[PDB]
Amino acid sequence: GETRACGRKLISLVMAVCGDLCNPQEGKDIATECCGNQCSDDYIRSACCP
Repeated sequence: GETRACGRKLISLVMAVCGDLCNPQEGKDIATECCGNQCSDDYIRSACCP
């Protein structure tokens, strides 16, 4: 079935918070804590516009 979704989940959940407005620049790290541990709107800022 579906595979893992974390780095994608970081840009996925923000795609609804940023709406392709900010930028998921280098998402191979911030998603290291949101894959299933720490997350938050503030964390999104550094994932969409750090």
